[PDB]
This record gives sequence, C-alpha cells and structure tokens, in this order.
Amino acid sequence: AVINHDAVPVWPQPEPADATQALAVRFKPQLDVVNGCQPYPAVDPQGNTSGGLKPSGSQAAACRDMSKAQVYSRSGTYNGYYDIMYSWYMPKDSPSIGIGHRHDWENVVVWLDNAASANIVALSASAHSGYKKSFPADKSYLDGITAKISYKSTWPLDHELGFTTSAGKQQPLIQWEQMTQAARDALESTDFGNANVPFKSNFQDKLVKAFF
Ligand SMILES: [Cl-]
Repeated sequence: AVINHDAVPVWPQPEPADATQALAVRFKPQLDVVNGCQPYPAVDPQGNTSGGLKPSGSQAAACRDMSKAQVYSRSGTYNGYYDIMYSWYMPKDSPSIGIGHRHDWENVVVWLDNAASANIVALSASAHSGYKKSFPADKSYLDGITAKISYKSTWPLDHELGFTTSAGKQQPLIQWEQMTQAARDALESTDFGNANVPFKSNFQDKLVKAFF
C-alpha cells in the first residue's frame, strides 16, 4: 500500500552480512541538501511505499525532518568496474513554492577499479535525464573515499545532484541486497510518477547512462 510520507519508518542500517554490504557502507556518500526536501524513506519492509507530497507548499515544507533520513544503495559490476549506486528518495521536488512534482529519486554511482582495490575511478550524479560525471574523480569532491554530493534546484530546473566541495550529511543506509523481497517488489512495481527508482530492473540501464 501507499502510506503517508511521514509514516514510512526509517529502515535501520544493518550490520553488513558480507564484504559486498560492508563495502557499500564504507563508500556511503555525504549529501548536502542546499534546498528542497531532506531524503526520506520510500519503502518499508512490508513493501508499503511513500505517498510523497503534493508540491503545494514551499520547497521544503513538510519534508524538513532529518530524523527520517534514509539512503539506498545497490552494488554491481559494469564493464570491469565495480559500481555502488547510492540513491535518495525525496517526498517532492519543487523549483518554487506550490509547483513541481510529487516524489524525487536521485542517485550517484561510485565507480571503483574493482572491489578489492576499491580505488575510486569516477563518480556520476543524476541530473534530470542524464548524469554529471567526474572522471578521473576530482579529489575536491572526495572527503577521503566519501563522495560529496549536493542536492539542489537551480531555477528553472527541478532538483538534481551535483558534486560539491561542501561537507554534507550521511543517512542510515539500506541496500537493495539487504531489503525484504516485499520491498524489492514494491520498488520495482510502484509508480512514483515524475520520479523513477534507479536501482530496480532498470539498474543496468542506469549504469550505462552513468558510465564515464
Ligand atoms: Cl499529485
């Protein structure tokens, strides 16, 4: 079922069960929300999904609550690289008060040479239909191995991700690989309207677009 956006519980970050999951925890990015919503949980373990927000208020109205912080990831390989996609869901996406869209799904892909070496080769950040790419990864966008990402709307455009020198915040991570089947099914099948889950059955298609 669709449930109220502020009624989806945060999925606590689990102890990683394996190297794959530990590696995605390691590389959790920082997010600097310059404007718009904080990231919120989009799904619960039962497969309920966030109904999001009608964009009728100011940019951050009713989506200000930092206790609801959540980030998602999904890991894979692509063209010999090891990729971890990190994704945030925001309840709405407003370039100005009272306008914009219900729901927002954004994602960065951290590209590593391989999982064992884990050297960052490149970063991609979702911006509308495409990806901004940092290749070779610009070290000014890295706090050690932590990618520093901005979330921001610049008029006339909706919210998008970018790379930033600015410190950001981190969120409890739940990985696709750690979710319940119910949550995975729901994320696959739910219509998020203007927004799209980037780590569902479209995951390889996204990585292709993200590829540097
Ligand atoms: Cl609507």
